Amino acid sequence: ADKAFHTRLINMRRDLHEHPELSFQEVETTKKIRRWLEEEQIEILDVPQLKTGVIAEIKGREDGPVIAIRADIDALPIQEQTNLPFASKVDGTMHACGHDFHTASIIGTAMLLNQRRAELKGTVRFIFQPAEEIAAGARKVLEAGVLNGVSAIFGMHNKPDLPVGTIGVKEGPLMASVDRFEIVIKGKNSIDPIAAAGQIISGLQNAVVSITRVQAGTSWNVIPDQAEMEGTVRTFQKEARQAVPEHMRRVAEGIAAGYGAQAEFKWFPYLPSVQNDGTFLNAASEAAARLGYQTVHAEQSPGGEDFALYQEKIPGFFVWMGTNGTEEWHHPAFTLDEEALTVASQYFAELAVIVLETI
Amino acid sequence: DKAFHTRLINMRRDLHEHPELSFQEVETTKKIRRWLEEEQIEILDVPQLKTGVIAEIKGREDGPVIAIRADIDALPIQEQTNLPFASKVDGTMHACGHDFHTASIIGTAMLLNQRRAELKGTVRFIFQPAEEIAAGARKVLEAGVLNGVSAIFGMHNKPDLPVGTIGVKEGPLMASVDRFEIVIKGKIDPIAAAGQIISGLQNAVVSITRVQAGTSWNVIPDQAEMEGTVRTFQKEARQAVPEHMRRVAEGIAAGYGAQAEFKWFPYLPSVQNDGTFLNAASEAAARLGYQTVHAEQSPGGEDFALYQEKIPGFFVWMGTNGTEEWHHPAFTLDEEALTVASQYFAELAVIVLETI
Ligand code: NI
Ligand code: NI
Ligand code: NI
Ligand code: NI
Repeated sequence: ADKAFHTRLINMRRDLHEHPELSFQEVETTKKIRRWLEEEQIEILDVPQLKTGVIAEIKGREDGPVIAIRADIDALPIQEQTNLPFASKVDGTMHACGHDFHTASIIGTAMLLNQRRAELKGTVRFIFQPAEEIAAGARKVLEAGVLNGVSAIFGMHNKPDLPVGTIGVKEGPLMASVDRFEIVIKGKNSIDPIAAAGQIISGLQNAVVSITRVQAGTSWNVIPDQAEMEGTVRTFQKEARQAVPEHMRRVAEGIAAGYGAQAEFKWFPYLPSVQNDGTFLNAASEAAARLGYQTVHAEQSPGGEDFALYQEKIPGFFVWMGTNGTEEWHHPAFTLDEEALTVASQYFAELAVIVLETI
Repeated sequence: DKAFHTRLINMRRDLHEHPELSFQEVETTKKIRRWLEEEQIEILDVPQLKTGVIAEIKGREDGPVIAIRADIDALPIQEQTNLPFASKVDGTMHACGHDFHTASIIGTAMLLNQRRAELKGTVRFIFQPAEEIAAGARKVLEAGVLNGVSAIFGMHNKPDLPVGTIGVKEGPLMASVDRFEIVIKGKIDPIAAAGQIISGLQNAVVSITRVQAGTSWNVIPDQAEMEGTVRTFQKEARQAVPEHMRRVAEGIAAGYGAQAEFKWFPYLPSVQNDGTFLNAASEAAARLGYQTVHAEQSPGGEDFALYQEKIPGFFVWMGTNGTEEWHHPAFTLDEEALTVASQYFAELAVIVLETI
């Protein structure tokens, strides 16, 4: 089962890529995943609270710890521009982030581990998670009790800039925290909230502050009472994430007071940083070594992944999967080399066996 | 006499009771027409002016023609005075004292009507619509009402000044008003450029009144845009400031690898009082026992300025012993100033026509 198994992985990837679904709307995707696992008699867990998304489980022949392997299943509201034979048949929707690839790979992993139950010193729970793109699915999975009793969680993201056969590996911070902020500048010379707003932009913009919206006034003649701005903060360390809002507040409050105005600062947490546990570092390396694949030191990503929400609760490891792509995530012409389907399915199957040996 | 003062008060109050917005001064137009026609004062036929009244009083000797102007439009503001003659139209009031300007100048006309032998030339009366939107003075000019007019005079009530006091000065009285628009875009951080441009410009006064950038808290913005006003007092400073603002805007924008497009929209020039009438303005107060003070400048704009770029003109402050500033819902006015203003402009016309 070499070429036959690979073609089976390719065909699943392409079926999903051809029929992409948006966050929380993955009805058919959920249906296909369920069917594909039941084909190989892999137990599917009953989680009625998850309308979309699939939870599966493979038990070893010994009692042991439970670990989890996660794939994301949702696509994006973007028109595909690849001109591939299996391109989205749904105009304006596309798997432009390779989640079709993640899904097919982890189904592969389940299929390989299904024939290797005697090697498993415990249980692997498979998580096919909806709504990664809106950072809402991981929270739904957690609240469904899917991670109760789970010791460790593992995941991947395709990395177009890395070659096939290469897995990106680092301990600690991999992907940035994402947080929303809003500042309203109003009075108490009538008032100058605009001048205040201008200095605060220059004052605010280890963390990266990105102001994305500024709105003050309606007409050229009338002096505005308010000025509002909003944006995101991105950090890599936990303390930086806890120290920047107060620093941003102090700056906004001080500048505004200089102009006879007052500042309202609002903070809305979105995502913690993807933080990799160093206890799995050795396992992540030896899994690639056993299969003759390569590892590189993972470069950090400015993006946020809701996989980080899992890692707030239990130890976890998230890796880059080299896919030799042409465009970055979310591009209309985004591609991936399907040879990585063998790499990724085998990698997580071997990682699961290795982790359960030592965990 | 009390009867004539009662008459001006009643016209003031009737217009106050029924205020009309810019270019909607239909009822106001007809009342002014009637009131002048009851005194056999000639109304000139100007078909193109739908609202507004042009009137004329000829002296008994041929000579120059001068104009005396009042504005007639009100504002979309709810009256909070609680006066018996408060606006009957909810959400509209004479919060800028244009009812007073109108009643006073009708007074001036009614006085000068009985002084035809003293007038060495002609006086034309302009009851101008749409002052508040700076559109009426241009319409008056386009209708040829100032063809052959040598000088123009006007007033505005000044609540801070006492009754019997006229605010007089040569040169710039009120600021010019100009509109500008800046767009910051890629040839790259538009917001940082925008924040820096705001700081880089917010005798001229620049007021950014409008800022827009981005749509959603996730999406990186492609462009930022600003709108605002520029106010100047000198003619050279009005021309130099947009070139200066363009340099700062494009400079900073290039710093952040962006582009700044600067658009300019002229609204009003400054009110510039011709010095040749300074003496006449002082003499008219003196002969009547009224006081003059050196007029303090105003940040606001008046479309009377448009007349002044065509012909020599003089705009004065009329003391009205008020409490609240122009445009305030509780804006008031001391009616005894109707005697002062109507008499002042009668005498000024007689003095101007013999000295110009
Ligand atoms: Ni994505
Ligand atoms: Ni993704
Ligand atoms: Ni006004
Ligand atoms: Ni006014």
